[PDB]
Amino acid sequence: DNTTVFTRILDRLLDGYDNRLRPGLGERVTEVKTDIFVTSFGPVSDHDMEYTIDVFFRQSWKDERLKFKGPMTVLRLNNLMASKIWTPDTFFHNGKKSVAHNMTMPNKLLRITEDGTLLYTMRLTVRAECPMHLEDFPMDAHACPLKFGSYAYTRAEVVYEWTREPARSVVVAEDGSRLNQYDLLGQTVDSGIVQSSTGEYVVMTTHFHLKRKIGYFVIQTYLPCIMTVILSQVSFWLNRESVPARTVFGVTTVLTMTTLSISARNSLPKVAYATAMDWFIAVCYAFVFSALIEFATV
Amino acid sequence: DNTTVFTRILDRLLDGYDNRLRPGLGERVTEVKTDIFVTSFGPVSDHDMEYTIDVFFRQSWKDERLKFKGPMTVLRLNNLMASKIWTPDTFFHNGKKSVAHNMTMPNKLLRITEDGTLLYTMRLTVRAECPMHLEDFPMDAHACPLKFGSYAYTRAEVVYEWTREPARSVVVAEDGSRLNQYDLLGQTVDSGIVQSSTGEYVVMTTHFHLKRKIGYFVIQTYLPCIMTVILSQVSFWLNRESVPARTVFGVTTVLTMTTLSISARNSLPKVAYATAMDWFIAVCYAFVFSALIEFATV
Amino acid sequence: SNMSLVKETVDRLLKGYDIRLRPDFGGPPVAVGMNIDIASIDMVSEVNMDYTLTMYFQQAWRDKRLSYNVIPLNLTLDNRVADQLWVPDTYFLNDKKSFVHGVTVKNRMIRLHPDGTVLYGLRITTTAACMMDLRRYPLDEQNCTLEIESYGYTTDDIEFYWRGDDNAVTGVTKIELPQFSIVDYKLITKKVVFSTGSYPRLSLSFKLKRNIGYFILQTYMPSILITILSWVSFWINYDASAARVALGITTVLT
Amino acid sequence: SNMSLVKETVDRLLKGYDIRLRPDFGGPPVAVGMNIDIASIDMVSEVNMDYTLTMYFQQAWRDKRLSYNVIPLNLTLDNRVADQLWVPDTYFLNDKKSFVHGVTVKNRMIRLHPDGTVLYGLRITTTAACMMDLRRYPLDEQNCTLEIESYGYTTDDIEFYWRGDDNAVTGVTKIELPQFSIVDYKLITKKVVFSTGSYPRLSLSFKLKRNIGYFILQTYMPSILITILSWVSFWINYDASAARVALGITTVLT
Amino acid sequence: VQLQQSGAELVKPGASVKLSCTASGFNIKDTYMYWVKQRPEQGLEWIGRIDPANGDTKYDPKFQGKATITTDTFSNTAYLQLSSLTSEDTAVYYCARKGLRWAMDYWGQGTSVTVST
Amino acid sequence: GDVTVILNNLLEGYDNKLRPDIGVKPTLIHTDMYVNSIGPVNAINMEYTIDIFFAQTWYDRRLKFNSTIKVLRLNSNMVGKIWIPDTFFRNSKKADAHWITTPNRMLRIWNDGRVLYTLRLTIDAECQLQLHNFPMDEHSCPLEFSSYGYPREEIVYQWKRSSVEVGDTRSWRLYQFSFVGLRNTTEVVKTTSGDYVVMSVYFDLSRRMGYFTIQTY
Amino acid sequence: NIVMTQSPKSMSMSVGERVTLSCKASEYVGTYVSWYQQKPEQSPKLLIYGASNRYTGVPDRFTGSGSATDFTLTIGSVQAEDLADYHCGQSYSYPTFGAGTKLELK
Ligand SMILES: *[C@@H]1O[C@H](CO)[C@@H](O[C@@H]2O[C@H](CO)[C@@H](O[C@@H]3O[C@H](CO[C@H]4O[C@H](CO[C@H]5O[C@H](CO)[C@@H](O)[C@H](O)[C@@H]5O[C@H]5O[C@H](CO)[C@@H](O)[C@H](O)[C@@H]5O)[C@@H](O)[C@H](O[C@H]5O[C@H](CO)[C@@H](O)[C@H](O)[C@@H]5O)[C@@H]4O)[C@@H](O)[C@H](O[C@H]4O[C@H](CO)[C@@H](O)[C@H](O)[C@@H]4O[C@H]4O[C@H](CO)[C@@H](O)[C@H](O)[C@@H]4O[C@H]4O[C@H](CO)[C@@H](O)[C@H](O)[C@@H]4O)[C@@H]3O)[C@H](O)[C@H]2NC(C)=O)[C@H](O)[C@H]1NC(C)=O
Ligand SMILES: CCCCCCCCCCCCCCCCCCCC(=O)O[C@H](COC(=O)CCCCCCCCCCCCCC)COP(=O)(O)OCCN
Ligand SMILES: CCCCCCCCCCCCCCCCCCCC(=O)O[C@H](COC(=O)CCCCCCCCCCCCCC)COP(=O)(O)OCCN
Ligand SMILES: CCCCCCCCCCCCCCCCCCCC(=O)O[C@H](COC(=O)CCCCCCCCCCCCCC)COP(=O)(O)OCCN
Ligand SMILES: *[C@@H]1O[C@H](CO)[C@@H](O[C@@H]2O[C@H](CO)[C@@H](O[C@@H]3O[C@H](CO)[C@@H](O)[C@H](O)[C@@H]3O)[C@H](O)[C@H]2NC(C)=O)[C@H](O)[C@H]1NC(C)=O
Ligand SMILES: *[C@@H]1O[C@H](CO)[C@@H](O[C@@H]2O[C@H](CO)[C@@H](O[C@@H]3O[C@H](CO)[C@@H](O)[C@H](O)[C@@H]3O)[C@H](O)[C@H]2NC(C)=O)[C@H](O)[C@H]1NC(C)=O
Ligand SMILES: *[C@@H]1O[C@H](CO)[C@@H](O[C@@H]2O[C@H](CO)[C@@H](O)[C@H](O)[C@H]2NC(C)=O)[C@H](O)[C@H]1NC(C)=O
Ligand SMILES: *[C@@H]1O[C@H](CO)[C@@H](O)[C@H](O)[C@H]1NC(C)=O
Ligand SMILES: *[C@@H]1O[C@H](CO)[C@@H](O)[C@H](O)[C@H]1NC(C)=O
Repeated sequence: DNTTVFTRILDRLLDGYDNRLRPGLGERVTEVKTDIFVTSFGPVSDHDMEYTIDVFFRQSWKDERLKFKGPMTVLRLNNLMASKIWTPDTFFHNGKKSVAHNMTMPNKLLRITEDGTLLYTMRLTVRAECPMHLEDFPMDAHACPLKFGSYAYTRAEVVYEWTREPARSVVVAEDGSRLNQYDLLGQTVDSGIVQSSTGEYVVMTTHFHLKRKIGYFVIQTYLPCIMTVILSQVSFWLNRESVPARTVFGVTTVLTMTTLSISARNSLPKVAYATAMDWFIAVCYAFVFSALIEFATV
Repeated sequence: DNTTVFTRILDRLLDGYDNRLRPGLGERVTEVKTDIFVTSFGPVSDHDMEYTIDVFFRQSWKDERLKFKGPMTVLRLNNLMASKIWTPDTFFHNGKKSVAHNMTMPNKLLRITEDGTLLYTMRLTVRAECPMHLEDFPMDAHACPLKFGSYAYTRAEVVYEWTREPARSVVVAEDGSRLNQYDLLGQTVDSGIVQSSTGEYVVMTTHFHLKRKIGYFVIQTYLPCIMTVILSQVSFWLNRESVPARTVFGVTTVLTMTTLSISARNSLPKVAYATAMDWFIAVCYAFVFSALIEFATV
Repeated sequence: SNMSLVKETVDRLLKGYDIRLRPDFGGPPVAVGMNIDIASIDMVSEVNMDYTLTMYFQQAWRDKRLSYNVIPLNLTLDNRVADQLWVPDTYFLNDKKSFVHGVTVKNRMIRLHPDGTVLYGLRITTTAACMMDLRRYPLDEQNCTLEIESYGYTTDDIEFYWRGDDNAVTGVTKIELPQFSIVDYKLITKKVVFSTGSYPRLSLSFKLKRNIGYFILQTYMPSILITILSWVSFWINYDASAARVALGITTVLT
Repeated sequence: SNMSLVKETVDRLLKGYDIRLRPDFGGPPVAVGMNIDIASIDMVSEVNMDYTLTMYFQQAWRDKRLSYNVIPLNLTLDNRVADQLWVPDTYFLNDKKSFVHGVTVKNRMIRLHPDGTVLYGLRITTTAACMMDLRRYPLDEQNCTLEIESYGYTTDDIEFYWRGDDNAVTGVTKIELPQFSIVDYKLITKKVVFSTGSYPRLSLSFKLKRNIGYFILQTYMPSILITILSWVSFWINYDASAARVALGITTVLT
Repeated sequence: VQLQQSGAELVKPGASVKLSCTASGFNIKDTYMYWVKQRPEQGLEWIGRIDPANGDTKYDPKFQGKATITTDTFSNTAYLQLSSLTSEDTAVYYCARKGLRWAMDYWGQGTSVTVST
Repeated sequence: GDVTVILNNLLEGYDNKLRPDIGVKPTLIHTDMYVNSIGPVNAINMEYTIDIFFAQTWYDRRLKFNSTIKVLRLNSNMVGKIWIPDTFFRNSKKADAHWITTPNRMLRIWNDGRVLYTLRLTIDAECQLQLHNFPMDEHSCPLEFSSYGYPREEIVYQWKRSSVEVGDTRSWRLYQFSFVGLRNTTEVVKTTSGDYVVMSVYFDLSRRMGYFTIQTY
Repeated sequence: NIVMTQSPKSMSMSVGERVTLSCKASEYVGTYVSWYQQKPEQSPKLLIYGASNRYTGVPDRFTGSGSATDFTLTIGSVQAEDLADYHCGQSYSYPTFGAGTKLELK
């Protein structure tokens, strides 16, 4: 009948517990040792300048008010005990719409070690913001950040730290790559301190370096542009007696280049500078227009 | 103090009530009398093979634990009282995503007659499934079902029935029709017994007979196809010494047939068989191509 | 009365019941048997690399604390008593958006047995992730799974196993997809290892072979006939400069 | 002090209060007066056959149980007390998707008066469905309505009426729609009869008239110019067979 | 807060020396425990670390197999054992715990081992 | 320790349905902001997204304690137990707070009853753009908020001197426009319920030419 | 393996003048570079944990300056007891120290 003794242990733990007070409120600064396991790097939405990422967000602090002494060493408790104790309020500084999964039960975990060391993991789907400088489109490379810190707890109260060597904290699964357009190169973590109007907060940062794949843009813009230019230069080998043929060549090539420019500019966000593909399409337009002008002069 | 005596009645009514046990748990079989009042038959989506409907789902059983004698015969109580008694767990066997409107309060109704008879009405939008066979498109007719039974209560525990004559149970409002493209002919109800991995349940089926309207597809596909065939046949009456004109006629009529065939296929779901409109488009494409080949022979 | 007897039995069972502790909290792992009755596979999207399936997900374990020996019938309680029992923390690893259907009530079933066995069914609609290799599209055979893993409990606290091991997943031969066609399905049982332990896992895997009728209808025949039309430019006399050019240009832009 | 007096008054009002019973549970029906302040009519879709409107829906009834006389001011309680009072079960018949805005709190007001009058306001965003008759598109006038009915309580338990009967709905003249123009609006009070009883109903019926400038500039002018470009082919001599065919054929395709 | 290492060792070439580092003022289960060597008038060099809560030990690639790091939770001590040693590793061995930003805030005192005959 | 005693004494005999000074004088609320990013200004829907850190501070003589600690710093576990003003944004089509991982809220109760309440918001505000001079058009369209149920006689808002403070203005999703400035404003509007104090923040956006220059001209 | 090239090898400077030390990392190390001061016949003492964060008990004349790869330790008014080695060690990966700079007085 271990159920009764373990119930008594749990009720002694929660007897006289205040979850509005962080562990070590008077004489200590709480130390939250975080960690991340990226189960799948979601598709980088280029239109919204966002990206999705599915993580196992792990945290672990030391609560001295949750020491016990029983037959077991680690209490692998249910996720509903995590709501009766104090848990840090980590928020993502750039997350847009994050969801915590509730299928079939809350995807959470809580292991109370016998010496008070807690462990609390969640399964999240963070939709963060990745500001992009599309000046080398489609040969660009980005560094999508993921900044998370504490809310309501300044640096004098809750300090964050990686749980392993900072190079080995953020781990990405091997098969976890939902990227069809980009190519994940590597992660890069860092820890800093941001000032504010309310206080000084600790901010942990993680950049995922990407590298766009040019195959699709080649196939659907650069080949049609080059082929249109060739089809336009075909109009020079026709004899000078066939005027309508060369006129059709010129006009249809100019129309094709116009529609190609339009369809090529639609894929990108409505950006207010010129990309590399834009320069290529402009030069091809100039070539076809010059071919038409040369025919007119002839 | 009339509110006081009615509060006393309602308190005596739920004194010792267990809302986890159906009425007559081991001594009888519960008899839920069902009724449906379709307020609006929603738009039938052809791509998803689904259809929306908006009903007033009425149910009524007899609970002997809710007998009361007081100044009133029926108690037209709130919708929150229905969360403290037992209510059957009816679900739609072929529903995709149904909602139970709660604007502004939860849209529900509970009337406790003095002899224990309950009446429990909900307002809910059901997005049900309706597999369609589109071999006669766009001259097809469907029978979209609406099956509903109990969850977790087999045939030995909960049996369903229609409250009025089975023909006069599923009523449809007069102005209740949001069918843009189809045309509702009539309903047809039936009762049956299905077998799952858990037990043997009672399933109440309702079919809605729909008949597609051909007006839109005529003007969008059949008129242009015929007009292209006629334009392709005009090419004959031209003289045999005007090659550019007839060649332009042919190549343009063909290109137009190709575009028309693509757009026309764009409307329907991606089925792997050939509908009727596709056969018409194929014969028209044949005629056009034959006229081009007759000019080539000439 | 029988009703009062059952109410007393249930009140006795749920009294002194600790939901925080799984069955056999200090002993061997509990065995949770899974069943799936696939209702439908709705849409297989190549642009989102996902697929939506509706299933009747049922689990069955043995809780000794919910054991009664007074009444001989298999109790079926309201679906709201499941918030007061212990249910395994099962989650789908590769799902993106899922929900238990909640009309007219939350679609779940709780069903005790006089020996402690608990049956627990849900009606779920998971939009799982299906990463596709389209190098043969549309002549391709896809293979994407549904990984069923326990979140909190390691393999020394819970044991997943298919119930029947071949008749666990039913309703697959009735699935009619508009484009694909289920060729084969397999049930696997593994023990994945994460940095926090080794958790059990079941996998349900389909093999969808895409139908080629729609593409032969929509994209192959127009290109073929456009090439045939282009070939007409050879039967025209080589003196016509506009006609032949019209042919080649129309064909090229189409 | 004044705060202690108010606290004692409210604790007296909410103590011994039954939410399951409407005011005057045995006697005459309660009279619920409706006000509406339309913030905006967002989007009117001809494809979904619905329109979206944001309003400040407000109702006012008289609960003789929430009557006090020790203080003369109108109490404005926190919107969390509306879960402990009785509020009428008003629902919109032709809505599809609705939600009370909930930032930074649930956007509702609950304000008591010393004579029992309760004032209950909400901020709703309803996607009401209105079927449109497009037989005169785009020279057509649509009539999109919003129907307000009591669900649980029949007409011998509740009575709906507009407060003022012509000033009950405000903010219509300020609504600017990108495509339509509100010609007028009518307020109707009637009763409907279902199989379960006769229920009160109000109706707010707008009469949207569609603008024509965009359509002229977008799709009537190009038609006229294409027909004129077809006519120009009459000035070309009949000897040029490759120019008139070209022109006419292109115009047909356009 | 206060790390007490062992004393100096005078070991013959070809033997095994086991140096101890007793931590007083904290529990070793909370932090890591690094072992550092420093030859005379040269830079510091990392040997390996140990996580006393689990026992996961990482070593420098050039110290793998020669050294092993164990712990003792009862006495709050970290042990470094040099399996097979030549006459070249006559350095000073330090014991340190990781600090706030993964630095080594508290160092030991150094057990200067000496290999000769 | 003793902070538990303080928190228990503050919530003994506390009614979170009555604003501080319910029958004495209006409650003065000082509002501050911190604009993270001004989202995309899509002209089709006449809306624009903004993400802020809304901060409200007022005085509550009932949350007044006397101990050595000067300020009580608390998470969102005690927000639903004290009185909180019902500030809503009058021109927001859809807006919502953040809940991952824990509700993004903050509560700081000083020694003299001064309360600070901060939360994170993402507002899809509405503004009817006068689309003349397109694409050579400039807009300045607002973000308005006020109490919902409390009229001017009960809740009065008031900007601070350094209330609104934009962020970096570089990693924002303002593609076609460009932030040039802002200004705060306070007025009083009339409603069927009463007179309300409506605060506004005007953001000045200037459409930068580019995409249209190369897309149509 | 991340290597830290510390420069210069040994500098000699008089009292009261500003001095600067450089530590260039091979790979990326975000701000996990620490500066230790080892006096002769003593154990190294942590000066700057992370880049630019003085440790408790360090005079305000020591300042760090961080980057991705290049790091700097600047001493201001240099006193007479600051004659010691100054090692720089990253911690972004498994810790690797620099060679150290023998500061001298002349
Ligand atoms: C028609 O029907 C609709 C469906 O029924 C209905 O919508 C529902 O409305 C209700 C009420 O408005 C919602 O319930 C509230 O939700 C608030 C926050 O909502 C956000 O989060 C939910 C999801 O909720 C989970 O996540 C939050 C945040 O982590 C948790 O706080 C919740 O407890 C809950 O956590 C469980 O689930 C998680 C998975 O999601 C698990 O991970 C977790 O482990 C738990 O298992 C979202 O769904 C919301 O989105 C929807 O709503 C927004 C509203 O704007 C929409 O915009 C949006 O589009 C969605 O529709 C939203 O994101 C909760 O804060 C709230 O609970 C507090 O308030 C009540 C009432 O005051 C308290 O009784 C309660 O105790 C809570 O207060 C405690 O906690 C707060 C924390 O802030 C403290 O400040 C407070 O002091 C108090 O602490 C005290 O108690 C604690 C224990 O409770 C204790 O620990 C403390 O120590 C202290 O003692 C309430 O749950 C519900 O979510 C809606 N559902 C849906 C589907 O929309 C709609 O209104 C109906 N319409 C009409 C007209 O009637
Ligand atoms: C009129 C409209 C016509 C529309 C349709 C026309 C279609 C043309 C069909 C004819 C046959 C074309 C043959 C193309 C073969 C397939 C192309 C696949 C491209 C591809 O995936 O390769 C990428 C490489 O891009 C690269 O590395 C590209 C680098 C340079 C691009 C090619 C430069 C062409 C210059 C030609 C000069 C001629 C001018 C003189 C007249 C992949 O890359 P990944 O990143 O995905 O992975 C690999 C790491 N690279
Ligand atoms: C590494 C390359 C980088 C270049 C990037 C951009 C270049 C784009 C255009 C380049 C096209 C190639 C031009 C080669 C032509 C050389 C042969 C010309 C033969 C020639 O001398 O006769 C001229 C024929 O006119 C002509 O040949 C007609 C020329 C037309 C003028 C240019 C039109 C530009 C189009 C601008 C609008 C489009 C902008 C796109 C947004 C008229 O000379 P003559 O009468 O003196 O004859 C007496 C001379 N023996
Ligand atoms: C390519 C360029 C052309 C595109 C541009 C414009 C096209 C030309 C249009 C200009 C003038 C055409 C005038 C036609 C009038 C419009 C037709 C309205 C269709 C319609 O609503 O009728 C449906 C019924 O049609 C039916 O029942 C259909 C059955 C038969 C369809 C007609 C085909 C007959 C074949 C012609 C023989 C030619 C022989 C040549 C050798 C309604 O349907 P409902 O269900 O709503 O209500 C009725 C129950 N049906
Ligand atoms: C995520 O999943 C969990 C578990 O499935 C959901 O927790 C459940 O939440 C409901 C509503 O908050 C709880 O019902 C409540 O029970 C109390 C009695 O304690 C009653 O007074 C309330 O009126 C209400 O009926 C239910 O007990 C709870 N279940 C468990 C096991 O904790 C949670 O709601 C889900 N969240 C979302 C956003 O779906
Ligand atoms: C679809 O794709 C999945 C994913 O690869 C396939 O699952 C694989 O199925 C095979 C045969 O059922 C498994 O092989 C087994 O390996 C174990 C390893 O010990 C061995 O004991 C068995 O005797 C057998 O050889 C394989 O492990 C499994 N892959 C994974 C990752 O679990 C599946 O077969 C494919 N087909 C269908 C129709 O879904
Ligand atoms: C924000 O609002 C405050 C208060 O209305 C403005 O502060 C005033 O600024 C003017 C001119 O700068 C001074 O003359 C007043 O003395 C200030 N009043 C207070 C109470 O500080 C402030 O200018 C506004 N910020 C803007 C418009 O950007
Ligand atoms: C309870 O269920 C089991 C298995 O489903 C069955 O063998 C048994 O007969 C059932 N009990 C009764 C009383 O039918
Ligand atoms: C309460 O509201 C009524 C509504 O007209 C108003 O006449 C009265 O003055 C209000 N009470 C006070 C104290 O102003």
